[PDB]
Amino acid sequence: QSTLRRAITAAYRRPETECLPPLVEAATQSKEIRDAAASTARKLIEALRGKGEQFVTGETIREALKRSKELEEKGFSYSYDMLGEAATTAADAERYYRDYESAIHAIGKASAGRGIYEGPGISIKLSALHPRYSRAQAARVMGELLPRVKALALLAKNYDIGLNIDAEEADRLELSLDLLEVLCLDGDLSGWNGMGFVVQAYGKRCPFVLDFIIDLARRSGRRIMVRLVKGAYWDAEIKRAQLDGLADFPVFTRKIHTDVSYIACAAKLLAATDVVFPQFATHNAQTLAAIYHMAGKDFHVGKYEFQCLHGMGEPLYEEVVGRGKLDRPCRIYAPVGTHETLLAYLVRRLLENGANSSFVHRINDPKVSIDELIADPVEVV
Amino acid sequence: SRPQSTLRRAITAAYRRPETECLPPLVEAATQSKEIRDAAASTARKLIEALRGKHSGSGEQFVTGETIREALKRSKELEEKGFSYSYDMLGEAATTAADAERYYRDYESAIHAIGKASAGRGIYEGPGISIKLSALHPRYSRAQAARVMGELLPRVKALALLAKNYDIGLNIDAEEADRLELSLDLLEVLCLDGDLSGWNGMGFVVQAYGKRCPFVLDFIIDLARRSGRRIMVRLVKGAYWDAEIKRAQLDGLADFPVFTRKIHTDVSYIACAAKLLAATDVVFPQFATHNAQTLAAIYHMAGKDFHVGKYEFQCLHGMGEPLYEEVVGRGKLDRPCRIYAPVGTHETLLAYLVRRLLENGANSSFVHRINDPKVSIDELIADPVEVV
Ligand SMILES: Cc1cc2nc3c(=O)[nH]c(=O)nc-3n(C[C@H](O)[C@H](O)[C@H](O)COP(=O)(O)OP(=O)(O)OC[C@H]3O[C@@H](n4cnc5c(N)ncnc54)[C@H](O)[C@@H]3O)c2cc1C
Ligand SMILES: Cc1cc2nc3c(=O)[nH]c(=O)nc-3n(C[C@H](O)[C@H](O)[C@H](O)COP(=O)(O)OP(=O)(O)OC[C@H]3O[C@@H](n4cnc5c(N)ncnc54)[C@H](O)[C@@H]3O)c2cc1C
Ligand SMILES: O=C(O)Cc1ccco1
Ligand SMILES: O=C(O)Cc1ccco1
Repeated sequence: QSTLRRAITAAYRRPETECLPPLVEAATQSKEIRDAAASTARKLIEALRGKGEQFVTGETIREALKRSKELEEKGFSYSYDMLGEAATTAADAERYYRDYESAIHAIGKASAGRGIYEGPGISIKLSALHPRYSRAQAARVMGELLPRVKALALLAKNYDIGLNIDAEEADRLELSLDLLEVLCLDGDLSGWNGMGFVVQAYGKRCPFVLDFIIDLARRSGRRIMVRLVKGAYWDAEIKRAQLDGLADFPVFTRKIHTDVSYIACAAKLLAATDVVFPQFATHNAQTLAAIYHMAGKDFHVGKYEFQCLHGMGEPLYEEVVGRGKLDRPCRIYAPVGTHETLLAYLVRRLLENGANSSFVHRINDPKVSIDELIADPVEVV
Repeated sequence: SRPQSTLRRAITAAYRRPETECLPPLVEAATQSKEIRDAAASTARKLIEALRGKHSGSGEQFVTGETIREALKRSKELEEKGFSYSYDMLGEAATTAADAERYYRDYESAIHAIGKASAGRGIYEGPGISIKLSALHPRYSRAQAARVMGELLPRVKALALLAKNYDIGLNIDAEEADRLELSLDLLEVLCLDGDLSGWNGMGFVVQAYGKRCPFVLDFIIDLARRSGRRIMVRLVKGAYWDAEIKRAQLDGLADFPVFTRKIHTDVSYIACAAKLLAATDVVFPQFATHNAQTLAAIYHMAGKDFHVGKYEFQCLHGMGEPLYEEVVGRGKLDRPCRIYAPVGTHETLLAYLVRRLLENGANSSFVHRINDPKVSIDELIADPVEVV
């Protein structure tokens, strides 16, 4: 219970028309920045337009770790995800826990003291770790989940690697956020800045979650890693919201509004790089160019990074990483597992890649001009 | 008693009957002689070895055209080889009354176009259409059966009357388990409607992953006898398995309306195929599958006597043509195959494509196992009935 937590609850289903004015103002860039971003985005898109096995990095963490050397030398880093989610039995949640535990040991040993920015890390889904994650009361779920996540966080602290909590459906944002707060106030994890958390910009609550996390970082002394994404579950959220007869949804219903929300939330994160580590996860060259110029000329490893999904982001970020390009780092999200554990992730990649509104679809669409692809969302909204 | 009391009571009783209680009758009905099993194994081995190597050892490929005119032009090649077509104007789960009206006009336009292209070839050799009832009512899964039926029935009857006037097939696709009962009641009213007399093009899908499947087939076969219609029956395994599992979990069910072990669906399919093959005087079985072992089993179960119109196989565009190029035609198995042909753009491909990904990407699917290095040809041709 706090003023910052109340802003989150109040925004849950705020009407879309009332959410946007503060985002538009925050996402408005100076003419100089807009012109520079348009130039960079054009260069990236011209390069791209000259360019489920593809989505999985390896079957095992040993296999995926071996395959990461080539791109790590080019300026990429990795976040490994042992595939698995939505556990329905205690046995499944225990197996996912042991998968994550063994991955941390292997990743942490491979990190070899490179630390949380230059070395690899791990991503986890809370729904893999509790057999009734979405069907039981949030209070009891968090309490049974807490010792498992704390144990994993303690292992990540032992090796000094990143451990990110992925974001899933909207009705579990609050639970996962409460877990993040308990961990960041837990003295057994002091001195480790590897805890990471995803916030989804297609959510109406996003900037208020970001206010809460930035303040939590500042008062806890933890430099929380914050992965800003647009979001992967849009079709399911819409279908659930429609089934519930809800007049106002927890997510935006126009893609341009999510784009404006992302840029507005990026501005908020870039103003807080003292206390959080922003991670800008996107495959959209206009979004990337905007953030690249919003961040200014000062850069050091550990200030911020970009991120991308394995099999989707490499052609864009080959134009970004390295000293002959933009000299900014990118962390590749690397799924690890069998084809069967991959299926649910694959479905969301199909919804992402196949949507006519998606950047990665439009980049191949002969009816979509480069002019349209470099359009600034605020000037279009 | 209430009309068809016993048949209707059997369907309701099976709805959520324990899986272990459903299987013994299906296994016995699915049992075939050793001679037939050896012959089917040899046929299945031949089909798989031909599959690979005509295709080097191995989602626009699922759509036949953006418009029905474009799709009909593209059908000429495979029709010349002896395939037929069932066109589906992509669209489902209408959320508005206006959307339901748009889908109805798409189906209506398509029947005129398909009927002209058919040019009197009839329901077996000529093309037909498939429809989804969820496209035609704006709250199909949410509204009371009274309201849905009373509004849906005139629209489906109007479409059936058009299909009768051109003598083409009109198939009702099967969707989620909770709409089986409504769709079956609609089938009954249409088959008893005298305005549709003399046309045998009405078709209906039954999903063998459902516990009700054999009792639904008993009801349909009896309906064909008392109505005098030869009902076209498409036997499938089922496309919504992942969604059905999730829905039953959220409904708090102790027992699901579908099987949870994949080989149980295989046994159910073969047992239901045996029931259909014994009733070809009053139904037209349509065996929809991409599984070469299932195909071979039904090919040998059906015996040596065949004529076009007895039964057919079916496949999805973009999935089944390589298998059935080893089936259609005098030098192959000399059995016909109807290709299900989606028609539309990306504004309508979505829901169907997700179900294709779940089908193609599942470790348990034949189309995935045929490319899996861990699966021997021995396993691909194994009779599932022998495993249980
Ligand atoms: C490294 C990485 C990690 C990620 N982690 C997560 C995670 O933990 N949880 C999560 O949910 N997502 C996560 N995502 C995001 C998700 O997987 C997609 O990759 C991302 O949303 C695509 O955005 P884009 O900027 O690349 O592309 P764009 O094409 O610019 O944006 C597409 C996005 O717009 C949104 N959208 C589409 N249509 C509409 C509409 N009508 N109304 C409103 N919004 C709409 C959706 O969010 C969609 O994904 C992650 C992405 C990356 C790269
Ligand atoms: C022409 C045609 C029309 C079709 N029409 C419809 C329709 O109207 N409605 C519909 O629902 N389906 C329909 N289908 C079926 C669906 O689209 C799939 O193509 C079909 O189920 C795949 O079965 P298969 O015999 O080709 O493959 P197989 O690999 O032999 O069987 C796979 C099937 O097994 C089932 N299954 C998978 N895992 C399990 C499990 N753990 N427990 C139990 N069962 C399991 C599922 O039904 C899955 O699709 C149609 C198929 C075709 C070819
Ligand atoms: O799982 C998803 O589809 C979204 C996502 C990508 C990386 C982490 O989460
Ligand atoms: O729509 C689905 O996925 C199942 C299906 C295939 C053909 C008719 O229905």
